[PDB]
Amino acid sequence: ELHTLRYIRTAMTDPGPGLPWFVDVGYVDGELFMHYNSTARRAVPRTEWIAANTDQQYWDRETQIVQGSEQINRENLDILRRRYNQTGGSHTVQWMSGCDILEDGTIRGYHQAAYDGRDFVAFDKGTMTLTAAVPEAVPTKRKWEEGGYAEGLKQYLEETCVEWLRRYVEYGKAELGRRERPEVRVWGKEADGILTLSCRAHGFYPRPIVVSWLKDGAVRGQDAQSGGIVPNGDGTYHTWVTIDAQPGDGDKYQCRVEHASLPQPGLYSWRSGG
Amino acid sequence: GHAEEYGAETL
Amino acid sequence: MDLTPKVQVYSRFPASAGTKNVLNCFAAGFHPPKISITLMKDGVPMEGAQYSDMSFNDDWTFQRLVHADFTPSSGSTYACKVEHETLKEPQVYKWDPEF
Repeated sequence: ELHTLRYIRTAMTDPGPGLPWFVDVGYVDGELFMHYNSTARRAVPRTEWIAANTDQQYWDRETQIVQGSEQINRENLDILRRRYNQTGGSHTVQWMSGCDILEDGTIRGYHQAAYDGRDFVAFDKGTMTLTAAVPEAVPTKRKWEEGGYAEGLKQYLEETCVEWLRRYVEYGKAELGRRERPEVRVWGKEADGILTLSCRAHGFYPRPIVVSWLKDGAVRGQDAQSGGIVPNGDGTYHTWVTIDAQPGDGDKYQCRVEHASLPQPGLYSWRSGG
Repeated sequence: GHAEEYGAETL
Repeated sequence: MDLTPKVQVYSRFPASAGTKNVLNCFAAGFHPPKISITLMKDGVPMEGAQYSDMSFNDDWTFQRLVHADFTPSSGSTYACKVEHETLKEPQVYKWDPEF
């Protein structure tokens, strides 16, 4: 299939009250497996499958690298504040890096930054240069290119990342490949109760889902709204969809749920005769 | 794993 | 520059009064990352709240999940109080018990 490895990091001037200024988190197929913050200063396991499939030297090597990342991004905050001629305020440096193992067999690589939530730089592994998204990123480009990082980064994205991703997918194939059935509730609210109807799929895994409305057994996209996919504390997902109906029309509607955990689409009504 | 070269985060 | 939090309040399981559950408040799409998210029962902060570590999406916008174990009681109003610099005053997002 397709597997993704993602490392996201944020360095912030204002996190704030009792919260770490620097945080790094790792993702395999969208699932959190590692964490680092500037208070603990240690890389830590977040899933059962990564722990007991890795020894102490793995976490020691990860700790050292992210401690290095932390210090660079501390400096980055100072460098960019000065370059932008900013006096105080709330500022952030964000990084996203990793790789994709596409269905085709082909490999995608990413190494990119944002300053104050706007694209700053991105590595173009095709041309072996760092692309400047803004004029303030031109001195960055010149320093980074002179630093000779392209070679090692191309190598990391096309090979080391891919190899690491294969390892992790193998350690967590059972958890990543599991199926969790959602518990579904159809509800309604306002004039006698049938203005806004809601359908909620609680606790599904994996993330892909299709939640739609049927009125007298026919698909209804009209007056429908989705809240998207939202997470639960246990790694499972939640989604809520609404449709605006005429008062007294509650019994006409059904919520259709298409998910991997369901052999056939689930059809649900607001209570029984509501 | 993270790339060993944290220097590639130099801005 | 500066994006408002998008908030959703929901329970782990479809709820019934007297059955153990988990209350969730998820804030997404915001900038700067500093945010105050508080789970409340009848305007009072709930006890066992757990906060997700700072994370962001493909458009660089920040997200946070806040969750707490609870046994919903009938007649009680459950809510999520969100404070962010983009907002003039705290925004209160009421949980729909759906029972």
